[PDB]
Amino acid sequence: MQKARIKIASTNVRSLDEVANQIKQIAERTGVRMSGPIPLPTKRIRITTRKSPDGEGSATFDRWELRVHKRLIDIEADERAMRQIMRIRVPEDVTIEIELIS
Amino acid sequence: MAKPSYVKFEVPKELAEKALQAVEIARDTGKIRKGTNETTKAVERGQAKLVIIAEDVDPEEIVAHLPPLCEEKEIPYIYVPSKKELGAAAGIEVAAASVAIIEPGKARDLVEEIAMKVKELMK
Amino acid sequence: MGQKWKLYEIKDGKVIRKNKFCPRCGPGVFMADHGDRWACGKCGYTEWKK
Amino acid sequence: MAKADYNKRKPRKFGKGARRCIRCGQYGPIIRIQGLMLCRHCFREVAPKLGFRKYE
Amino acid sequence: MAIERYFIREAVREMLIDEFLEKELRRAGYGGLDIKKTPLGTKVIIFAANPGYVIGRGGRRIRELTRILEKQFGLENPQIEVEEIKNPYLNAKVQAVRLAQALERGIHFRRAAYAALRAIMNNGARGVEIRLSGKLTGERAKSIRFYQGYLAKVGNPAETLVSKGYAQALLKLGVIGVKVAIMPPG
Amino acid sequence: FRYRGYTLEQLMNMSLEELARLFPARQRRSLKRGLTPEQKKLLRKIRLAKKGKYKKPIRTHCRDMIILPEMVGLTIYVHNGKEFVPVEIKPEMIGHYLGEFAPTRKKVEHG
RNA sequence: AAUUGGAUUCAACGCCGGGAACCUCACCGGGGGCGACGGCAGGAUGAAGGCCAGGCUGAAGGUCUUGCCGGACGCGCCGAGAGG
Repeated sequence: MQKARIKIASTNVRSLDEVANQIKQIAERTGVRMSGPIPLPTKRIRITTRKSPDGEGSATFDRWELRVHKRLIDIEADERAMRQIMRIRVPEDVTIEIELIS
Repeated sequence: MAKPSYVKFEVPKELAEKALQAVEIARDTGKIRKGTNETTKAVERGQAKLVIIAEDVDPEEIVAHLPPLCEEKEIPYIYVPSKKELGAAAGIEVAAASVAIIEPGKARDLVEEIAMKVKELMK
Repeated sequence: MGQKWKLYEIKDGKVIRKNKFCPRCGPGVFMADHGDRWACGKCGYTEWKK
Repeated sequence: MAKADYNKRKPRKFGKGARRCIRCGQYGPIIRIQGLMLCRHCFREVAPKLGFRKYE
Repeated sequence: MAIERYFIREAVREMLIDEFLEKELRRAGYGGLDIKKTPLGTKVIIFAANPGYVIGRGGRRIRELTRILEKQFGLENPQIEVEEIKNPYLNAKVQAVRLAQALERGIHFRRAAYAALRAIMNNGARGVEIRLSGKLTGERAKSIRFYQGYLAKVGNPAETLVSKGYAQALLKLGVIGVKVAIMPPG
Repeated sequence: FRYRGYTLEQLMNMSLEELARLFPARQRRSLKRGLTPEQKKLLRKIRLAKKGKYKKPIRTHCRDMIILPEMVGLTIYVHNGKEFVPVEIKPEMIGHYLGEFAPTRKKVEHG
């Protein structure tokens, strides 16, 4: 066997949790021992911008959020038990990284 | 080559078209020479089989010596009445007031027929 | 364009080449013979007379 | 006469004149370098399709 | 680079292809682009009121659209798919592009407004607005505001619920800006 | 010390490296890193003037060159932006910029 | 020499400028240079492009004197483009 890390991030809240939940449900029952889906930070990205193209009078200034959230999953299964679980549909728009070590 | 004044033998309107078209396959299968300064070398060494010479070269520098020299090499010459009529014929769609077919390629049944018919009459 | 450029001389049944052939690269490339300084023809190289 | 090519050939190693956008084609006007080189004015028009959120 | 930048790279990728295809596929009747991104061949799903223009006049346009996709991206085998929009009259961006053609054509203002309003209210629009900022064929900067039913509310759960389609309908005397804001039942 | 340096002549024979310990931080840099392909055509026209092939009156847009000991003597034509303003170069000019001596504005009174 | 331009009471003056040493840049001085597509006359009897070397250029065969290659199509205007 081979301890795999699924490191899964997404740009929006609804898309990331459904995959994290589904990954912990399908893997649960087979030849997998699975450590729980741990939430790491939101590296919230602030873009802080000038609205007005005149830059004139008072110019009201847009605050921007890009929030990118990262769930992490350790798993003890084969490379074949890994693809079976990576079958899932996945939101657009959800990055799934795989490191493989023994 | 020639002038618009040199008429030593006849070139029919049926033998000049076949020599506009046996020089066009000559460039797209084998090799062709064109531009008169490179042709004035290919009839003289003995790399040309049949010369074809357009009737508009003047100033004379490559026009006074080549009607009496080409009867001494055992090569026939044939007339096109223009540079734009030998140019389109050369292979390309741009002038060529002289040409030298080095190697017939797929013009070979047509370049042995036109070179004995002009040599029969007068070179 | 620039006419006239008939600089190759004529023998009676042969041709000969007026200009010089390069000694840096092989034959096939003629020299703009200045008398002391040789230009190149294919590309454009500063060559001196050998 | 005759001359060799030109399409500009001077130094532009770095600065603002080095940059151009991928929407309004400018040097001095804004170039947001996060792998989204556009001016500030485009940025505002484009963002709701990007997925940025107005809310503070 | 990292997690953060790549997502933005992707989204920037959406815009460069959605900007060009709108402007071309005004003959078809542009309504969207469902873009499925893979390492095999970028799969773009072009949304049209009508698929018979997008294909082209004999395969030309679908191949043309396959060929400019290779230039922008580094996926050189991008597929083309045409999905219909299921209600183009519920889509505002279709109605904006559709209205723009009609004003390009020269048909009168309130007439060209009435029909439009009437075709989408028949379709199922809780409410609809068309605004037309422009010269209005004189030389004063006045907009004309065609109004029926509910409208966009307050805040932002305003703008998400409604549809909004914008189109510059070109003329040869000036310009006229075509705004069409639809409110679907919800 | 009259004449700047050890003596005008010994700094023509020390050129590369040994001058450096004497010079400012700024003059060192532009010699040591090097100067542009217009600074290479200006080493033919100081050399046509000291000896040999028919000398041109040396003209320059060089305002980033710092004066060396070999170039002392020539009358250098530095384009102010409109026209060429002459400078007879001295040994007291070793260690200053060439764009100092020619103007960057017309010199009048303010008002 | 040019001190690029616009903005002008609130609502022009840390403003367009979320980046002026060249670049930017639109101003000035000087050297050098492309004009589509059609019509018209020209063509390969060799380049429309390149190039030593001086003579000139702040530099660039850029320009002249000067000599020449690789392989083959483009001025001048006239409608009328691209560019600003």
